[PDB]
Amino acid sequence: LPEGLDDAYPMTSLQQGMLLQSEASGDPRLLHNVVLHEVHGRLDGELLARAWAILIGRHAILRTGFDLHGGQVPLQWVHPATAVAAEVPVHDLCGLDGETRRLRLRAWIEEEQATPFDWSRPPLVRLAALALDERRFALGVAEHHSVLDGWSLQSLVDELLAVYADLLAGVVAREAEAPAVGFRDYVALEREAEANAASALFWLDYLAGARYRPLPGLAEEGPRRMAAVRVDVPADSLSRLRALAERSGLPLRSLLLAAHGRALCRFSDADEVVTGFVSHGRPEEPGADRLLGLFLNTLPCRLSASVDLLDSARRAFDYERASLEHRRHPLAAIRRRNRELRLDSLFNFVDFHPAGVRHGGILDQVVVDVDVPLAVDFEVAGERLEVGFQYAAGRFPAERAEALAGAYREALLALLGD
Ligand code: NA
Ligand code: NA
Ligand code: NA
Ligand code: NA
Ligand code: NA
Ligand code: NA
Repeated sequence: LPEGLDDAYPMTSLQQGMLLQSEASGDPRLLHNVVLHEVHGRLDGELLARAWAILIGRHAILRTGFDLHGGQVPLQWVHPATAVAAEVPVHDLCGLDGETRRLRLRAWIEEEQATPFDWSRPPLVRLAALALDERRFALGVAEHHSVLDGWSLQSLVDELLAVYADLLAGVVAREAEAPAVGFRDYVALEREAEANAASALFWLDYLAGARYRPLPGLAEEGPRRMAAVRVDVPADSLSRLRALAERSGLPLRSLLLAAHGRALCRFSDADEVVTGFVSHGRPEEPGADRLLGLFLNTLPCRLSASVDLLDSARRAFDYERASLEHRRHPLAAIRRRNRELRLDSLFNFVDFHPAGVRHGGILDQVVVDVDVPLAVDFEVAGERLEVGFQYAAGRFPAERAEALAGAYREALLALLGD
């Protein structure tokens, strides 16, 4: 361990598994997120790199290198800000026609997706700025999933643009109140949970008797190719479902998780499916919502078929309540004691809720190469419920994916009752 570090502490089980999965693959594209954001505003490359330096100084994960094999346990090395370079390459797309610009944006994505990371050289997030016209640039943001979850990514982008807008307006960059906890505290919470016997036993008992029938239509083997599908969500679903939620005393997440289960049981013609429920284990401490890092753990979730979809919602709520205190027991540890466990699908509920510089939307992005066959996102975006999924097109025929999307639409309709 070199001198000078701010800190060092173990990698999490998800950090380790993802990096081991990347190392086993040889492909830089695996678990490699890449997104282009539209930014309204003058592009000043030096001010943008200054803004990034400010963020780098505020967040340990952006000064962190991973050391998988060097010591006896995989370690996170937190380097001092003085040792971490803040680079934002500027590219010039000004003056191009529309289709050329779109193609050049796509090319930046694909090139970055094919560019590997040096796990010992922070930051493990890369930025670029692509000038589009005098009032508009694209901000490229790219990281391995081992570094940031989606909530952290959103917080990162929002804080970069706030700091940048401060510098562009000539004021001092403002900072939020220091959180109580840091990422190191989450690490400790997970290691305790991994060692917690009642939590290990809870997950063993919960899966006793479960069966793992493959997703029907999903080939055992195939190449790695990713595709995405939007579900045709009924007209006013969010408003109608929030009202069902308040009246019935069931949260919205529970209603949607029951819908997920109904879709999957119908599509698979199965009495029960075992899906992965993506939960976050951020410490329950002030400011934990402002931390940057990877806080996700995927939990086994058993969803049984029922004609009474509201009773399925109640059971999904009871599942979340019973599993809550056990939610930081890592999936890999559950798998170590249950080798039969296999999750072909994931459920992800996403709920991340001015003049001058403003974020204008997403111009382009990758469908991230992952190994999980089917990942379903339920997203509260604005006043809209957005549902979609990504799947292994190399293993899952597109005709089945469109059938599955119909099942999700049918499930949402069954919730509303039209
Ligand atoms: Na997320
Ligand atoms: Na994002
Ligand atoms: Na559909
Ligand atoms: Na179906
Ligand atoms: Na893509
Ligand atoms: Na809606």
